[PDB]
Amino acid sequence: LENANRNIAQLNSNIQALETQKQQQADKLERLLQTYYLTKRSLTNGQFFHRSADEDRISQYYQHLAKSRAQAIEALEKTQTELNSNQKQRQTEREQIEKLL
Amino acid sequence: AKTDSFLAIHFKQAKASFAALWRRPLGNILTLAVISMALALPASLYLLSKNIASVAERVAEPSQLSVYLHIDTPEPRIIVLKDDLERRDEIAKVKYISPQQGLDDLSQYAGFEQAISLLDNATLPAVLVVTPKVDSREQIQTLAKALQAEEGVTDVRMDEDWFARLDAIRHLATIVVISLSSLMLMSVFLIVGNTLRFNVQANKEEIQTMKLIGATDAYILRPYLYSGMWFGLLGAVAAWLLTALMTILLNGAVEALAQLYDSRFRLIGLGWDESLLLLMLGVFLGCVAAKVSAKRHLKEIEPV
Amino acid sequence: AKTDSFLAIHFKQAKASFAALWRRPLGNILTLAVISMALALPASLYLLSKNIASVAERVAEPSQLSVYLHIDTPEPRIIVLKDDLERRDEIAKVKYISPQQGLDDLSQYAGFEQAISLLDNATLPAVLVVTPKVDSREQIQTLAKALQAEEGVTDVRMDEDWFARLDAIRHLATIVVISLSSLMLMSVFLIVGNTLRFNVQANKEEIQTMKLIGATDAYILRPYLYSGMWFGLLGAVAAWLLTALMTILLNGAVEALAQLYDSRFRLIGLGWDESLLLLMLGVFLGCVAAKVSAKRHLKEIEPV
Amino acid sequence: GVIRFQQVSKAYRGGRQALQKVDFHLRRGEMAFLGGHSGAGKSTLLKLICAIERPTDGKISFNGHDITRIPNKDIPFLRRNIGIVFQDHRLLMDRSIYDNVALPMRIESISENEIKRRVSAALDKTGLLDKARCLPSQLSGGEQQRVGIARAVVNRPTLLLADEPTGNLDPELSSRVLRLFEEFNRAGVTILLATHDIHLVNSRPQYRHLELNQGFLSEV
Amino acid sequence: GVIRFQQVSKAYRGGRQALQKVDFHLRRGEMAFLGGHSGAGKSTLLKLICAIERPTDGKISFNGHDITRIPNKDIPFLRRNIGIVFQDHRLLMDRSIYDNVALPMRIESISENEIKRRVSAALDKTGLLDKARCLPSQLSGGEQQRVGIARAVVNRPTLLLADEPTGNLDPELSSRVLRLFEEFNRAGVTILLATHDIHLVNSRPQYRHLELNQGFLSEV
Ligand SMILES: Nc1ncnc2c1ncn2[C@@H]1O[C@H](COP(=O)(O)OP(=O)(O)O)[C@@H](O)[C@H]1O
Ligand SMILES: Nc1ncnc2c1ncn2[C@@H]1O[C@H](COP(=O)(O)OP(=O)(O)O)[C@@H](O)[C@H]1O
Ligand SMILES: [Mg+2]
Ligand SMILES: [Mg+2]
Repeated sequence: LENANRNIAQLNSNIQALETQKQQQADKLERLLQTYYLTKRSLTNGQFFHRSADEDRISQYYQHLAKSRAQAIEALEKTQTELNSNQKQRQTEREQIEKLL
Repeated sequence: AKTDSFLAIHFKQAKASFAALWRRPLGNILTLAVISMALALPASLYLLSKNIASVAERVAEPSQLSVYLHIDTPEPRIIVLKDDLERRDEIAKVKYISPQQGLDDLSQYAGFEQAISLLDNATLPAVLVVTPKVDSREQIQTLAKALQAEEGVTDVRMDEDWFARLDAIRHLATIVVISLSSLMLMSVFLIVGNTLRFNVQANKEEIQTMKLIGATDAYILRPYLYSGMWFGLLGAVAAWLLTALMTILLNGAVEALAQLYDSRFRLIGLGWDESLLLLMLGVFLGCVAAKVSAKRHLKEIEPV
Repeated sequence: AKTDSFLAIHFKQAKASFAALWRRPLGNILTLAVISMALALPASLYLLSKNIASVAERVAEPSQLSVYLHIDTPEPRIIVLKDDLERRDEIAKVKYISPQQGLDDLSQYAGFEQAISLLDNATLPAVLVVTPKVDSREQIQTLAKALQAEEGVTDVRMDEDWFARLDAIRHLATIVVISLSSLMLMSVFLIVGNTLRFNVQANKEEIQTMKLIGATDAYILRPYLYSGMWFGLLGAVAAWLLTALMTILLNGAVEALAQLYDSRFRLIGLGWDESLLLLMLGVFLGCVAAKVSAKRHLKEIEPV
Repeated sequence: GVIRFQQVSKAYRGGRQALQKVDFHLRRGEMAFLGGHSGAGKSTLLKLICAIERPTDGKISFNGHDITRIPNKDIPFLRRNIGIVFQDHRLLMDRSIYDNVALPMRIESISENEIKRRVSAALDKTGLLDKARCLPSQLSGGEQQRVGIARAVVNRPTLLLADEPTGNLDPELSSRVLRLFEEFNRAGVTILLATHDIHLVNSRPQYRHLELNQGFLSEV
Repeated sequence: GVIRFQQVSKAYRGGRQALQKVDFHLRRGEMAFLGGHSGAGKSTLLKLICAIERPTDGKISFNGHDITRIPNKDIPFLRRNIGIVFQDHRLLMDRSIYDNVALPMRIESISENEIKRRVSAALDKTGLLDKARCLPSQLSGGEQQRVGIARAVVNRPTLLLADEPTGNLDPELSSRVLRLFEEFNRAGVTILLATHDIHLVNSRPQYRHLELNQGFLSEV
């Protein structure tokens, strides 16, 4: 039971770090999604081809923004899955401690 | 002396006419392919015209101006600001989009269902749309500056309002479509008649023998009518298939183009109504051409 | 035994064949109209393609090379890289855009009057552009790519036909061109064949008697060759007239559109050198189709 | 009667007159030879009777119904009653004999089984039942002529017209063809044979002979 | 000689044999009748001679040159030497008589003046010079047959072949046509007439008679 306690502390620290990362990434994703909502640029509403602009450069900006969004969501899913798995294992460890007790 | 039922003779004639196409493979196949292509091209032109018309109608909005409030702004504050803006003169109308309505609009797009669910509480800024009373660009700029300085907003977005250019492009496309469609319809109508004339000339001996016997004119005429109808039906079906195979490629190309920007677009294909009208037009054209050509060439054949 | 010279017989045959078309005015007029329309379709398509290509070339033909720096590179290293690029040859003219400037450009593009907030200062990476000092496009591009790779630049987006790309121009345009060319070849190569088959059939007895007496095959064949050549030539002339009329029709619509944009433009008809190519194509198709179809149909007609 | 003329005369566009005041009457069941010279009006008469060409002067009565100005839409019904045999034995080489003989029935859109039985009966009557499934090319000349006669007579015609049916056959087969026509007449089918062969007509004097000479019909 | 056969025989695709071991020889200037029955090989013989259909067993010599396997490119040159007359008097109804008779010359691309003089001579010889500018429709049957003979003989053929030229004419005109053929033979043109009319051949026994019976040629 004593050994499990140290593992419990390590799991708690990992969970705290994961929660901090989740909050940070949630804020980042929220702001990025809001920026996309602002800069939709839908074609069917005649929002394309702004006059007298570097179309290639603006397209590159949009593509980079979309790629960053995809990477951010992928990382968020990865970290959330890892945190959920650790929490499930941590809860099981507590259940195992109950059996020992 | 028993006679077959009225429908039975017509069905037998139709089956015989369909079977007749196998007599001469090369000519029939080539004419059918040309008919299919000439009926497919106007379909694609009309499809492009309809897409352009739909886009132009969508762009018909009178340069509506969008206003974004701060995400943390209280709901009663937003309501008060909307009421004040409505009270203010030079504003035709005010439309308020709630944060969750905007969230639904954003979720309509692909790839956003997962992120919204993953986020604990998605919070889009309250987007408000104000339609200027005067369409003048100077007035639009002045109103945008005033709204930005109103001290209750975070950003302001304005539209392009390029109605004239799209109207001119639509007019040009309409003229081109009408001209090319007329040319193709005339070409396909005339091509059928020539093949029917050649077929009639091919079996001169049989027609002479039948007219020498007391055969009626309608009996001689029916097989050519049904051959023309089969030509029309097969051509129209092939044209519809080609139109589908072309619209898939065009949709792919337009999606690739719009992918350069983060937004996406899809083409509106021809509806279920259009296909039926296309088949009807093909059948009507084929039957009329076959009837006129065959009858005119048949009047000039004597039994002896 | 006096015999006519080589050219006299050919000239007589040409004149006689031309005169023969008036025996059946309607049959030989409908085929001419069909050929004219089928050949005028691709001509008008090529005319529009040439006009739009000329417009695209006319709008602007500068040369500029853009290089995208990696986001990882910090701000201080930007000045060092700028100095290094300036020192190296062929890099005389250079412009640098700060990430804040890029954000301002993006905000302007979306229609915002002022830079959009809640995007931070790390939205976009820094971008540099280098003018082409060396007229050698290939060598300049290779040198720029090598320099960018050495410096670790994530991407090197040299100016090129991004719109053309490998999606629209690579596939859709080629497919449309191939389809139109195939339609032109089949429609012309088909109706010419059927008309000559019908003409040969109408002269079954004459051909039988001519073969029986001992006429050579070439003598039988030549009149139909010349009839096909006349068909092709007249069809080409009619197609040229039709394209000219179409250009006259579209002049006003194009003028309305061109006026609105900065570039004043006027439709240009087919060049006088292109007309010779059109006539050559028409006569070539007519002669080839006539020879093939007439010979194939004349094989299966015995004297008795 | 089966056919009657009242001072009928025909004048061609060129100005030459094939027929001039020809008048004869046929009673049901009779047979005639309609002899003539190399010119005369035998072929023109056979064309007039079946309404291929209209007359100019007189009137024609088929069964008491005027055929002088029959509307062009009623000609097929009239021709259905008349069977015609030609010297050329017009046959469709592409189709089979069973198809050639069955064409008059199929024109009326008759059921397949009745067509089969009637065609078999006719071919057996003319002695060509065995070769009902062969092409006309394989048959010899006499067989082709008999097939033509069967095709003419399949549809129970009231009047049968022959236009020199024995042009392309030697006298040996001429006798057989004439005997076949005699059998058909015995069956009760009116016939008007047309020939310029004086020997054949002189062979059998039972049937009334009409001589046509330069457009005039003596009727003796 | 003008033509010679060496055990030539023809077998059709169906399996029926028109000719079996037929052998005869013609010397320049002679005339023959080639009598046969309703079947036999008269028409097949006339088709073989002018190379319309090739033989199977033997060999054919025209003027010492083998015609058994003549290449298809040389057939027109051979046919230019042979004139052919048919029972149907094949004529182009659209064109004029002067055009119909002038076709063999125009095929060779001869000058217009020589064509005119030669055609006038031929039409005068056949007695149709007056109606040289009329259409064949207006002419009577005998005139049409004479026009056909003139068209056949215009090009000075070495051998003239007639395929029952008197099928559609009564004996009165048969005599005239036969006398015209006799005159042409006197001129020095070899002829091989073909007919199944025993009376006509028995009328004039001067010319050697070849009887064709079931594909066998007795030559007596
Ligand atoms: N289509 C026509 N135009 C002018 N005359 C014609 C036409 N057909 C026939 N004739 C003439 O009218 C007369 C009728 O001759 P016809 O009865 O046909 O002779 P046959 O019985 O031997 O066939 C003949 O002199 C013929 O030349
Ligand atoms: N195209 C053919 N195919 C098969 N057999 C044929 C063909 N033409 C003719 N025959 C047969 O070959 C034989 C030759 O007959 P033919 O000489 O043509 O008679 P005629 O001299 O009276 O015209 C006949 O038995 C005929 O039926
Ligand atoms: Mg006659
Ligand atoms: Mg014969």
